[PDB]
Amino acid sequence: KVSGNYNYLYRLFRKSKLKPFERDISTEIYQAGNKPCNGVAGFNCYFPL
Amino acid sequence: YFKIYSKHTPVNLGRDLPQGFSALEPLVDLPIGINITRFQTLLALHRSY
Amino acid sequence: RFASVYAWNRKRISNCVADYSVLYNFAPFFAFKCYGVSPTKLNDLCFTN
Ligand SMILES: *[C@@H]1O[C@H](CO)[C@@H](O)[C@H](O)[C@H]1NC(C)=O
Repeated sequence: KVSGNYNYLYRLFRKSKLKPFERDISTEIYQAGNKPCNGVAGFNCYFPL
Repeated sequence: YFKIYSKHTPVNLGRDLPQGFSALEPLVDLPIGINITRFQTLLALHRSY
Repeated sequence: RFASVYAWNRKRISNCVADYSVLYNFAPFFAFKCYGVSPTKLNDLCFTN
């Protein structure tokens, strides 16, 4: 795309390892840091996709 | 490939788990691709005795 | 006493024990977009300079 093909997403942050041959579709927020993450998505919160 | 090993009984006499040997014969399977969380069952609640 | 944008102020860093876990509370971090490398896992990489 001339601007960018924003149709593909890749997961970056996961809790732990991954077994062979499974899928992990989960539209969540990464509960990092001490403060309870509430979909803030700012610092200490991360959108895994 | 859901395992469904099963077998019918010829000579059950109505008592809890009679002693003996009898194997099981698979019928069919199905791929799933998910992981394990819990289990639950339910019978036909429209009639029970 | 930070410098200007056209003549920015540099810094050299060499053999040192680095822990990127002390700056998070020191500044508000309105913007915390680092490079594409995993921002969460930064305490497991070794470099020469
Ligand atoms: C494994 O099962 C748990 C139980 O609910 C679930 O939360 C988790 O998402 C499952 N793993 C994957 C990779 O989906």
